[PDB]
Amino acid sequence: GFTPDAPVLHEIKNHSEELTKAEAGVAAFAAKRNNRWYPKFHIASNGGWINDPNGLCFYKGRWHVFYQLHPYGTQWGPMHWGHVSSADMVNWKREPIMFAPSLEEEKDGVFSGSAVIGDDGKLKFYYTGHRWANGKDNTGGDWQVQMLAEPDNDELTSATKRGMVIDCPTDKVNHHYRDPKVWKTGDKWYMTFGVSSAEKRGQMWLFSSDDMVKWTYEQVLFEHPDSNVFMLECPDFFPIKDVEGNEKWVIGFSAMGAKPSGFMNRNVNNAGYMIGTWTPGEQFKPETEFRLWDCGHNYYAPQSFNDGKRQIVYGWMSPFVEPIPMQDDGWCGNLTLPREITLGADGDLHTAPVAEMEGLREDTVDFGAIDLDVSGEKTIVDDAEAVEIEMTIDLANSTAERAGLRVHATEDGAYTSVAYDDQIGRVVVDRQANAQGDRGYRTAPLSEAELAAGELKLRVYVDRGCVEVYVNDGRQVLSSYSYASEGPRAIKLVAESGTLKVKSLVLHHMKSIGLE
Repeated sequence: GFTPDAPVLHEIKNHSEELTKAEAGVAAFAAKRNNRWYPKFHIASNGGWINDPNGLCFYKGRWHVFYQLHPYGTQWGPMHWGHVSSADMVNWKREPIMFAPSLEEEKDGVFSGSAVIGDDGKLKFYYTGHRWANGKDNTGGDWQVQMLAEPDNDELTSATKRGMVIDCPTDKVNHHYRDPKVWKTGDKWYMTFGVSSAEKRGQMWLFSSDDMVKWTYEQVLFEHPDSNVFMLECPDFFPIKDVEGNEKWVIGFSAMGAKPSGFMNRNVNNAGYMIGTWTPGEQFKPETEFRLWDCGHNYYAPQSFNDGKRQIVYGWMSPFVEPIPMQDDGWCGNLTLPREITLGADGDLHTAPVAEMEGLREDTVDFGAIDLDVSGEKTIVDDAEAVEIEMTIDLANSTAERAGLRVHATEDGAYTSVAYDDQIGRVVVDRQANAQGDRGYRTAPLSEAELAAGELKLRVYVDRGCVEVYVNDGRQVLSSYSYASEGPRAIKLVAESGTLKVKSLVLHHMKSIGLE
């Protein structure tokens, strides 16, 4: 039917020729690139647009990060896989572009995919081949199958495509049929990817295999209960120990179509997870509500992987709202920092930065305890191009209705605010004073216990064109693009309508990761 016994290889172009063309476009963009907002310590392409993180792994002693790539423009376009690698997750290297469309089943795009280490210790790539249903533009809908590829060498500089391993029963689905993940449980290998059902319902399908090559359809692992959610992009599924040492399973997905409600689901599409249980042979049983991975303005398509001990997740900082000013600068988009997924006593995932991220610190500047005994502001540094701020707010002895940092504070009065908000009991990333971009604000919830702790920890990363705000050791995270203006970029401590007691504020200048 739609599960061939051997990979289906249909070569239509010369892959080395198609890769050469892609290297040209990216380099032509990198030569004219404007670095006003280009990240110092985030992964972006040297030229052109990127989105979903792909093929994440730790393999043969190196960290690997692939990503959806359009080598020929700063908007979304003919999809490729870019590639960067590192030995310590601090100093990164540029690699050859990994994938360009060269097979029939992928002629219109090499879509997102994953990497997993098989039983022989050798890596395998699983990715989606994209065709237009009416081979011209989006108007006809998508036509997507699942593909297999194997690396030519331990360094992952190139891979050999083996072809389609899972076809698409087009009459039984609503076009969308993409983004695989493969893993082993017990004696069986499994694959899931996102499907729009014939009734336009977002689903995660489940396949099984004995040999990772020939697959057999099992069932629908999960269907989103919201009829507005028509598709589940970049699905995730992994086991994790709760604080009792009992195994739970986390399901994650990038949901398309949910309507906003209050503070929730405000981005065009929203990524998140639920925690629950799974016994192979049954569906996933959720035990929590849907919770966002990241509460900020620009986060989507997260992919996680396992390094043997830790589950690590990257997100794409997705710009879904016009205007997108960085698209005038020869590039578009970067990833988050990698985050370690943990589950402890509060029943929820934390996603603090991986321990390796401390290697980004060039120095440490201790500003000590700061008190603002009256409403006002205090400048911490006159110019901060790429810094990390660790600060601890005394909630119990502060009266300020809103208190935190203003970063990217330029001489035109523009800034991004990162503050606790007592009228809503949340941490807020507010871009209303941004001189460019779509502005707005995003919020991260705080539990009743967190609000009653009398103390709030913020770990704020400031890069040239974005911010990442870790709340209470990663219990919540907000990542948003911050389009700073020209001139010095101050950072200020700001207390609004009351007092602010900061127990500790410490600054680290960030090293370059070597990709700019």
